[PDB]
Amino acid sequence: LSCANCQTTTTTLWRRNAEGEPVCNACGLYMKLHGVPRPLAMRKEGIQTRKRK
Amino acid sequence: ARAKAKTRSSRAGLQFPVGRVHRLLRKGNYSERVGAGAPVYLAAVLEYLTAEILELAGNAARDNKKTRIIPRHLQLAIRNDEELNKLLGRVTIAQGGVLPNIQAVLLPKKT
Amino acid sequence: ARAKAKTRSSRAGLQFPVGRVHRLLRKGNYSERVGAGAPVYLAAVLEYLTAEILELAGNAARDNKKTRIIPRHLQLAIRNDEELNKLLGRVTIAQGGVLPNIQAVLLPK
Amino acid sequence: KPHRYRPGTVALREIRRYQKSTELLIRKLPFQRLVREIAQDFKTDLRFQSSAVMALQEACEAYLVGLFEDTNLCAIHAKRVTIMPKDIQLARRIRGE
Amino acid sequence: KPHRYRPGTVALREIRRYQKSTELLIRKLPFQRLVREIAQDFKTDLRFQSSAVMALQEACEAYLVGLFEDTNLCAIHAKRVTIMPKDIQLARRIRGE
Amino acid sequence: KRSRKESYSIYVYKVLKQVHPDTGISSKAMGIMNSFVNDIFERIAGEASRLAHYNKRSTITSREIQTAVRLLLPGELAKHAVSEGTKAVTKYTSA
Amino acid sequence: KRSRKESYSIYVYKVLKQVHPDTGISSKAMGIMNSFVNDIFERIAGEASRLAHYNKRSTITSREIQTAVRLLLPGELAKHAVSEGTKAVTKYTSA
Amino acid sequence: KVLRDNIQGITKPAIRRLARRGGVKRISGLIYEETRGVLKVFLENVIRDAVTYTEHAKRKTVTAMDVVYALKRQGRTLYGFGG
Amino acid sequence: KVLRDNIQGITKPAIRRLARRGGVKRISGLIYEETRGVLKVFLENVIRDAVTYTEHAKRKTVTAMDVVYALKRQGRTLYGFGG
DNA sequence: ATCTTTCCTATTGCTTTAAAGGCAGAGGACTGTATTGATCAGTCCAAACTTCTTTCTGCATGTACATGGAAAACTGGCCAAGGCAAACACGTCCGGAATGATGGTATTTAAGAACAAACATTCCCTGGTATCAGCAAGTACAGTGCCCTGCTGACAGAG
DNA sequence: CTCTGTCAGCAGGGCACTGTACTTGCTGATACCAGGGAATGTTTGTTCTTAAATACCATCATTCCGGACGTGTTTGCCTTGGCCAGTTTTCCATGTACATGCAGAAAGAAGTTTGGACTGATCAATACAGTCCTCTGCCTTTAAAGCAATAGGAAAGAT
Ligand SMILES: [Zn+2]
Repeated sequence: LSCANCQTTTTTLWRRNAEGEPVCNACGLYMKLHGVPRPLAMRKEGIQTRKRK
Repeated sequence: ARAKAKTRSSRAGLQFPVGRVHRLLRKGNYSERVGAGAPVYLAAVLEYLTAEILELAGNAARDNKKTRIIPRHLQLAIRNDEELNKLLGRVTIAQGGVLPNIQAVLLPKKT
Repeated sequence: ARAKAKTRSSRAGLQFPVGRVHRLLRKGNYSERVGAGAPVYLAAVLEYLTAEILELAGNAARDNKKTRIIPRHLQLAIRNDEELNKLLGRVTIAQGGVLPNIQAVLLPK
Repeated sequence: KPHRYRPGTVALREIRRYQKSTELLIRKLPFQRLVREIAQDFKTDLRFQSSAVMALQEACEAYLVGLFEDTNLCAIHAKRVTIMPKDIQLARRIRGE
Repeated sequence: KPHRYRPGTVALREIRRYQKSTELLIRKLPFQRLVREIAQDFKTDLRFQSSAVMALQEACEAYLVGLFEDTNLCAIHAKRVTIMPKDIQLARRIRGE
Repeated sequence: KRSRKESYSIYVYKVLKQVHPDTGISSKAMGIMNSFVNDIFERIAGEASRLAHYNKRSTITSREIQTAVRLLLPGELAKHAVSEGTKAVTKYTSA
Repeated sequence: KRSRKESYSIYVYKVLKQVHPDTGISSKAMGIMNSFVNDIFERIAGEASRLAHYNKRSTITSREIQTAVRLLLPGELAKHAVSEGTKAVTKYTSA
Repeated sequence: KVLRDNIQGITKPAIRRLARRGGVKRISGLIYEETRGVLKVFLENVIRDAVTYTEHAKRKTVTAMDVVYALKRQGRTLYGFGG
Repeated sequence: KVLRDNIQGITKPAIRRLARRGGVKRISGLIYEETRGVLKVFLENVIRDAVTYTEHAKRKTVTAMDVVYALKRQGRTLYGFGG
């Protein structure tokens, strides 16, 4: 699955929007609070920089 | 004139504080004198160990569908790794719990 | 002029060396400074523990009809006393042997 | 007939539940009173930080849990499943306590 | 009939004899050879003081005697008198090794 | 005023971000990591001090720390820690 | 001559003569007793050094040694050693 | 002011839960008194060192550091309390 | 020069004597291999630390003090050879 | 219960080797004075502990039913103890030598100490997202009644 | 008598149904962790000094390797005895579930008390130089312990 708004495959708690499609926790909370979709620029990302055995 | 100051931690490429480690070694009354490379080596070792434990704890937290590491995740990471478990065999972690483990003979039989 | 030197052990009325203990404390990297009474106290404690162990070991040797204390007698003295055994629980005495014990279940009818 | 699980099933369920969780199993106030009583013998009119009592409780729970795993191993060794005072005594004896 | 002690009598005799004495029980030369064999894996051409090998023998026999005491306790706990490998395993597990 | 309390929290968080960019860490876990770092530091420093004292040396150099790490850490942990320590020391000396 | 190596042999022998006038002690027993004295000295000194660093104190005084003795020695030994140390310090202070 | 018989405050279900966390399926009836005695001994041993540390610093309040340190000197190192 | 199989040098009579000192009356046949394995593990653990201590001193002779330090590091303090 | 055999302990003579005592010296303890920095004493305040009060329940206690696990008794066979005889390899010493540990001198490299700048770390304040709580379906698993399928003790009846 | 047909009963095991408990998904509440700004104390740069480690050499001590001889120990084998494992039975002591009330948890407030910051002060430790005498190394002596031989008592096993 993925968020219908910003398309993250991993989230702490899947939710749904008014249309009923799945949305990630941050997007759902942002929509419920402000009435606007969460910007993809506001969405965060990162790449691992260390590894071992 | 004085050159731009550069932290020894950045010089060694570490994230941990070389200066603080050196100061603690000097104030810890461990020896009369401390070599220059001793704090760098110790900081590197500490950074490696904490990176290992954090990696394992993060994997455990991901397994539990949680985003923030908690003491339960640290306990699971430590006790599920043989080397870390041997290193920290005498240590108690607050709110860590225990590994799920039931002796085989205690489980229900079939008949 | 300097007066007649008197060892700090004599002042404290101890057999153990106060000066050597003070020097060991200073050179042991235990503290930046060392109090005057600290070596005296430590020497007194060490002397007391030595006296206790030697008394028990001598009693054990005398019970064994031996004039000189040997490691076996030290082991018998240490393991027959509760406090000393708890203090030296993790210690191994070379050539000390073990206390003679046999579990009562193993004895014959 | 009302439902009734056989002996041992709820025991296994509780084992799984309490091994899955991490909350302190002893009630806080009686343990605090016990700690204060024990400290009363050493020095009168003492005061305790809340974190100090919490640390004492955590250490006691961990120690008892470990002792109970060792006791369970000792009981299983004797071809039993019920822990008995002899099992605890053996576990403490081997550990050097 | 030739004289023969019933089983267990000479066992108790040897127990008393070896608990009374203090001399080393392992033959010195094969233990030295074993020590050298083990040490060669960590560094080639290692010189060994005689006192070092003697100390190793003292420590090893003391550890083994303690382990056998705990093993005998475990054996007696299971209502047996013969020590078995499972008893040593239990003793090591409880001791934390 | 009041005395400031120092800790390793910022450095532990930096290492966590470098390892797991998206995972967070709670305050209790951060305290546990602080305690762990302090414990390992105390162990290694004490062993290095003992090593220096045994050889009648006055300095704790990188060699003492390396030997302490080899003594305390088991197996692969010791090997990887030694590799990281040597890398850090070499990089520091070259700079 | 060889390099001097110090030991507690003569003091242990003097204490033995004080306690058991007509009893001797073998060289192996003297070595064991020397090791015992060194071990107890190390334990008490380490505990006192910790106690001094623990309250941000720079000096190890008689009170630190007394607390170390209280913490380490069990039961009756603790109070007997404390009494002996207090007596020794009282004698020393009066000179 | 005076506390008398609060060792019984370690209730039977509490010991049962502690045993369950240890993987114990069946618990003898006499286990509870033995466990109470063992806990009493352990608490006395730890609190003695904690109170000694408190008395050395001349404080009257037992702080979490003292408990952590008493646990450490007995080989029971505890993480998560400012160690 | 090299040594291959000298773990078998710890003969059955030696293990029997060690058990007898420990108070053991009856010994199972399988005990000897288990005890040999345990002794080998213990010897490797001690000798590794002893050799590390020797190497740190830049020496090539494993002195008794190195063995004493290695034993003390494992909580197995030995009296008689120190010094 | 008494006799025979084995082991253990105790006693006595020789010796040997290890501890007790004596002498030389040096390096480490001791004495005295100046310096200083660590510690002690008094005051204050704030924050953190102790005490008391009310609600509210969850949890401990008490009771009753009954199930299965601990303990005792019996059997046997097989695994280990005891003893004998041959082999071997440990123990003891003696010598060759070669390796490594100790000690001394020139030196050279690296760390302690001091002072100023500034910059990294701590504390304080805010939003916002992960985590907690509650309800409802779905799933997994336990307990149990019924049934089919096997077997076996017993009785009945043809060769 | 042999064997084969017929009854009746108890056992294993499979499967369907009911019921309980745990897991998952969704929504809503909240709390605590990440990010931004003020402050302070601690780290870095630079220079000088000095002392701890390094490199070379000499030398001696002490460990490794080999050899030879004595005999105590190890190892293989045989006999057998008694201890461990399996089976059966019993009963009591634990597990499970239900009902009640009581005190633990949480929140609020007040009291209080004491831990730590701040300032002044005072005194006890360190540094340095000079003196000397106590401890360790070496050597010699003698007595406590070890080894060998003998004798008597205690204990195990058999009749
Ligand atoms: Zn989204």
